[PDB]
Amino acid sequence: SNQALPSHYNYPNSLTLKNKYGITNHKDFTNKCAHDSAKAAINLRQEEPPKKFDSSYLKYLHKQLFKETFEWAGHTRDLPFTFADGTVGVMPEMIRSNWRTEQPIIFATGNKVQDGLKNIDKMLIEKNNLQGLSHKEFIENIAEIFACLNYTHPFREGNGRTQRIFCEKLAQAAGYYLDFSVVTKERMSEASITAAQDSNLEPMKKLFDDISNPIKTAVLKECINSLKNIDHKNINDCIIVAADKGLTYKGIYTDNSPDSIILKTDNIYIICSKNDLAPEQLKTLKLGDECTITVPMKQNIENTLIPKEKLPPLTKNAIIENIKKDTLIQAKLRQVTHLSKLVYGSSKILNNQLELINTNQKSGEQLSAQITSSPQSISKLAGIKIFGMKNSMRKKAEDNIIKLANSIKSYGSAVKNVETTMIQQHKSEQKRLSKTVKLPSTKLQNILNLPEEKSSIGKELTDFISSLNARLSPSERKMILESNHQQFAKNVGISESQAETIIKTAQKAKEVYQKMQKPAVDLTKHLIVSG
Repeated sequence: SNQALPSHYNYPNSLTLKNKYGITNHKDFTNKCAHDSAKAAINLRQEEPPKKFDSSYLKYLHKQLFKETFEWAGHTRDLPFTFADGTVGVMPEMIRSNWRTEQPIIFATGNKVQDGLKNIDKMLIEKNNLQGLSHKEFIENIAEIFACLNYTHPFREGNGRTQRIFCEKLAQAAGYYLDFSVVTKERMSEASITAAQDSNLEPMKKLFDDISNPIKTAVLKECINSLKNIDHKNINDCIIVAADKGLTYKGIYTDNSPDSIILKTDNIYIICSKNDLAPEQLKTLKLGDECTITVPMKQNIENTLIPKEKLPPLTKNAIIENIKKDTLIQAKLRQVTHLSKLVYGSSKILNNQLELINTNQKSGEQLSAQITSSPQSISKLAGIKIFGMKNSMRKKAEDNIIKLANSIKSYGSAVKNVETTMIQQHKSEQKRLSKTVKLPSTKLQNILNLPEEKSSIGKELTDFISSLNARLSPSERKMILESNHQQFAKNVGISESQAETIIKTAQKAKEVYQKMQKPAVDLTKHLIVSG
């Protein structure tokens, strides 16, 4: 039946679009089409941008992409197009269903396509191809243009890639560089769906901000490449965005990128640079927990090679756990539990009481006394006393009560001493961490960077190395020597790129300090130990 139908855009009873190649299998046709499309896109990106951006340039892009593929390459879907085969194709109505909601998503219909294009051109005329405009104006306008192009769906197929190239060249003209590879399939689809359904352009605006701002682009690209899965899901099937400075994000720490952390909020993942968090937070953060992170306007605001850590003061329950870890307390505890088993019949009987001493309640000789005078108060003493009988267990327990009390007193004294020493060590670590290392001066940095190489600057270098030795722990300095960037970043609480920067500058400082010095005036060695 001679007529104009959408079905004529495909081969009969087939998803394969009519093409010049002649291939009918959909798999082979898709593979060939994408293979040629990649080359066409590369060559198009080589070309210089046009003076004006309009519908005609988009048609040129589409034609150059699909010239070898589609007899209708370069022709809008709304315009009825005759095939050389004699058929006539039209696409007045286009719909797609978000699978999440199974709700209709309607593209432009009929001549509305043209209107959109016309409308677009008007904005691309008055707004001077989005040149000379602020960052925010450019983001808003390009988001509107891309969303209107997506809604228009001017070409039966291929409008996604042509839109990508058109926007890339337009931004290039505006001075920005766009990267869509850092855009997950889920994120792009969700932004497009919001725009098409609720006319929410804010997700699209954020997306274009992220792919136009190089720092956010680097953050997202780093996370995408390093991590191949998020929340047990493929990286593509996740909506991931970068954190914007000065805001707050309350989410769930789910994945640890080498230089970033990821927070989940309602299935949307936020990438927070480790370098935008204080070391105390990162040490405190534990994977799986709920967290609240605020993004600073500027890290290294006090430019420092190694940042400070404000060590939180010790918790009471943390004190209890630490003293439980201590091995002297463990030895005293095992002796006490042995005596408790002998006297009462089960160690656990006295455990509650032990816990009291841990919390500085009923502590010291309060329990010991209670053991000697009123052992029955805690529990029945080991053994039985029938008709006033004294079993062997009864005699043994009555003999061991005093040793139990003495062990308890020793345990309390040990707990007190251990707590005091623990507090002192924690304060010493706090003093070490409150130290800071200043960024090497520009001249010192230039010296350190130069490979060939060969006293005021020397004095600055010695001060820098002294700050290093003070701030760093011996273990961390060993990590410096062995170039253990991963564990160094773990210990000091920094991004691994920052950790590598620190390690390299420190190694250069050490070598330069060595080479500057040649003190052979005398070398005191082999001190006299015996006569």
